[PDB]
Amino acid sequence: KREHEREVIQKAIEENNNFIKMAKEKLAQKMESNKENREAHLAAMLERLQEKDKHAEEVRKNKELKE
Amino acid sequence: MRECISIHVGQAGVQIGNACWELYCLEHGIQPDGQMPSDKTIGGGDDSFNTFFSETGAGKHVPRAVFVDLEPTVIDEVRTGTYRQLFHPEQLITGKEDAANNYARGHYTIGKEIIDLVLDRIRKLADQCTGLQGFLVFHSFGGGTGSGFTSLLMERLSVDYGKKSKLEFSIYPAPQVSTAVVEPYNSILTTHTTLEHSDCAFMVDNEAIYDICRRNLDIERPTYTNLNRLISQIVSSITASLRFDGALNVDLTEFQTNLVPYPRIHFPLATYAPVISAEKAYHEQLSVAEITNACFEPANQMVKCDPRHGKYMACCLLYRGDVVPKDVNAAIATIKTKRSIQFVDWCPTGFKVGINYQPPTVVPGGDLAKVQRAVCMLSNTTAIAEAWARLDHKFDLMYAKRAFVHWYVGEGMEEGEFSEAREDMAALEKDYEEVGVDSV
Amino acid sequence: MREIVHIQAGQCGNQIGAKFWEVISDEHGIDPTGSYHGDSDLQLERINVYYNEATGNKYVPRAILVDLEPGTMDSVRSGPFGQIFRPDNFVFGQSGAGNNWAKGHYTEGAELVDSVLDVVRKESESCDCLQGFQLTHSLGGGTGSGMGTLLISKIREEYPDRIMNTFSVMPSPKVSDTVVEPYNATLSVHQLVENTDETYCIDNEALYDICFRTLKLTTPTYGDLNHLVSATMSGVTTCLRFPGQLNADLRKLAVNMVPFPRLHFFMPGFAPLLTVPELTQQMFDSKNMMAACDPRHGRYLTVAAIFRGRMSMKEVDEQMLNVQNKNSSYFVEWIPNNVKTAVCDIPPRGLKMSATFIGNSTAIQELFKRISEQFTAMFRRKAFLHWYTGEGMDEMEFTEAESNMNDLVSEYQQYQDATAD
Ligand SMILES: Nc1nc2c(ncn2[C@@H]2O[C@H](COP(=O)(O)OP(=O)(O)OP(=O)(O)O)[C@@H](O)[C@H]2O)c(=O)[nH]1
Ligand SMILES: Nc1nc2c(ncn2[C@@H]2O[C@H](COP(=O)(O)OP(=O)(O)OP(=O)(O)O)[C@@H](O)[C@H]2O)c(=O)[nH]1
Ligand SMILES: [Ca+2]
Ligand SMILES: [Mg+2]
Ligand SMILES: [Mg+2]
Repeated sequence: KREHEREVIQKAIEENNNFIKMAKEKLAQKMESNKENREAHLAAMLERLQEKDKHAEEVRKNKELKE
Repeated sequence: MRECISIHVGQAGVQIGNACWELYCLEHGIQPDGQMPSDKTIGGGDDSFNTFFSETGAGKHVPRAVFVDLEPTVIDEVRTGTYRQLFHPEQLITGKEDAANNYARGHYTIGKEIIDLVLDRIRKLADQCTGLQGFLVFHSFGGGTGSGFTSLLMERLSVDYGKKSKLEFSIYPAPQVSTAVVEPYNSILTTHTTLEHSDCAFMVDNEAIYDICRRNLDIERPTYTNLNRLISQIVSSITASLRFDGALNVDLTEFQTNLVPYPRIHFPLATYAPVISAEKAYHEQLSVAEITNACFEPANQMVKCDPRHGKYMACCLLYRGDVVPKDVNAAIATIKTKRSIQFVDWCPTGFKVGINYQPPTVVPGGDLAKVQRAVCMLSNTTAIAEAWARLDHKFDLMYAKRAFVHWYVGEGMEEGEFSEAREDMAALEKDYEEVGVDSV
Repeated sequence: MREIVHIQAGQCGNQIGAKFWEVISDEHGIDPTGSYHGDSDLQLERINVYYNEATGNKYVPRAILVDLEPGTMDSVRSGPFGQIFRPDNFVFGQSGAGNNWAKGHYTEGAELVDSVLDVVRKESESCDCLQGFQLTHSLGGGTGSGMGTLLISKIREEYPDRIMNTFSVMPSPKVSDTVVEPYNATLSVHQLVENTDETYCIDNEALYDICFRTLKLTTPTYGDLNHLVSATMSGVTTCLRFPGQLNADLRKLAVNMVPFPRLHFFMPGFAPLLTVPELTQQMFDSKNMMAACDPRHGRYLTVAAIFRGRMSMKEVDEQMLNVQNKNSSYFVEWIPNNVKTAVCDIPPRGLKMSATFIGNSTAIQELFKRISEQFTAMFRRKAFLHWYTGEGMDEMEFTEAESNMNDLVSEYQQYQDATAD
């Protein structure tokens, strides 16, 4: 009986720690995946605007090479 | 000991906080400067009101409370207003930029900037407690901060405080006072995220409260101030067991044992009576039988749904004021041979009763009559699932077209968080159906 | 404090901008010197959104004034409230664009853009917490059109997480004869669809028709048209300017109003051009739209309605419910609760009560179809194309702008035809 009582309290500690562990890890994966996605959505927007400057350079270039 | 910490999140959480704390101060004779003449033990004590107020050496009684909003203008009103001496500046936390009605911003983009600071302020309240019982979190479902920040905060509290109980007062959205088209999205995302982190959640349907104000109090066009005064009366009834003691007082935790048969089935229906104007209360005393009867009138519920069309798994009656068990039992016996009260076959049918002797208070300039006796019924019914069915339907209409979804994806969220949150809600609706089926 | 940075570009831009600042300065009770001589605490509470504070209790518009033509700059400065704008915030060239988008976007405008950015940056860095930007311009000219759209692209690169809001004046043969205007408008639309969050379509067509047909003014001046523009603009910014619940900032407005990132072109409405039922009936009337589209020819995705004046909230609520009930076919059923209502206490100048309407309606396609028809009648004949190729532009760029604008039309048609089932 004493050994059984020891096992029950250990089970309870183990499950409470597992819940804390797993909540800590799911949250950290979520905050990481989110930072990455936000960043990739911004990098893509900035790249699209980068291609607009590259097209405007090329258009001014195309003007001057005509007289 | 038995301390409780209140966390008020976002506009709705904060404004409801103001109303609750003003009312608690009147209930205990605490002045706007924190002084309480009747408290003879200066700088500490283990009295009933100490679960909610700590005490400074100078005789100040201080809410065990944190107010948090991602924007400053609602909290600035607490800072410059009537009860500003009540709170230490560090209990009132503001950012600069709000979540703009977006869960992703409340949970990630903006909320991650302020979350460590909030948990540090919470830690400072917790460290002053000799036997912390747990947390009461106040927030809207619909707001960006109320949804996203609250869900972030609940997750983090599970990490920092383990299984320490967390109770929610959650403002369920209504078209009459709502401010965003995307409230159904925010509601489903927060509900899915906090479901495992919460022990008990009291949903307050803004439409039920709006209706009660219009119908019972003859207010043409209720404002937040009207709604909040009534909400605070209901919150006060629930916490009254923690803040007062008496012979027939029954602790909230003991009601909770009866109210939560499975961890996911944790959303009690609250019904409150009497809600009556000064004009109509005059010369008309509502008896114990009258107020108990009013608890089974669906127009008096805090959530719109019909318990006559589902099943009960628990029934609790929290009386306050001039009420004795004899009258309660007589009123209960009458209702049982006259009302549509069907229990699931796996739970016993006895009502659980607590009585606090301290009668309700009202705030100066408010709409409710001062009554001698009041009751809050907390029931666990399968009918609460109707409130989910309505929100889920709204969510499905917009989500089938991905309307507004780009606002969340732009902030770093994936569509897979949406379908996942929605599936959990479908499984919840299913859980509520299964608990109402008879046993083999 | 959530600051907005105001930019006005070109003639139209600058004309409507000055009108805007006159109306709102009056409403917030500030002088042409920049002093507060009002009466209500509500006028100053959110003053920071549009005004910087310099000491001496002086309020200075957070306004940047831009043109390639040096003329209109004198016009603003000699105007009423010309005294109020920061001298440094004026940025002029001397080579007016001559209604050539390419000159505005690629050449002369691109030479001037960098010293506009200098002023934007200066205004922005002084901000407690910047919401974003509003540009007033026309799409028919060359400066407002081309350089305005270049400014957008350039600001966006440096403030990608800020809201870009435009008040865009759409061209009409009823008001201007400059034949190249369909070209300028199409090239503008191509830019606006990719790079703004919200665009108020101010249609010159509709402004004409209100002056002629409703107001009964036989030939209307730019000044008559602009009286409508300023009353609209006052209306749609009310929620930003006065303490309040709904749509109180540019991001929250965008989140309520923009279900899909490309469909961000709004028809504003005004009333009167009264009882609560009539105001409500009138603001939903085709004859009250600042865009020349019949709402009854499409469906509403989202609507914001703003009531101004002392009135019954109960009655506004019932009348708004009433209008949705009776006109339910004209609201998409798959976005629930898509009409929102704010009531502000302060009426505008001279009115006891007013109603301003902002609609995201699939009926806006009618405006884009008009521009597309006028564009196609030029382009298949390659008419006046040398004005553009003359600055280095490819024919491909014209083809792309047109078919993107066509894509936007069919997209508005797609969500019009969509059902819940
Ligand atoms: N009962 C009640 N409901 C409120 C109150 N304030 C807002 N709400 C409701 O809460 C929802 C809007 O969320 P808010 O709490 O205002 O938003 P927030 O949490 O401040 O989030 P953001 O402002 O987006 O950062 C709507 O359903 C409102 O009707 C209030 O004082 N009382
Ligand atoms: N409603 C209104 N429309 C105007 C006003 N001024 C010009 N427009 C319209 O603006 C279009 C022409 O654009 P402008 O602003 O004049 O051109 P700009 O941006 O100054 O460009 P450039 O003159 O080529 O340097 C035409 O469709 C005009 O009808 C005004 O004050 N009110
Ligand atoms: Ca004490
Ligand atoms: Mg807020
Ligand atoms: Mg000009």
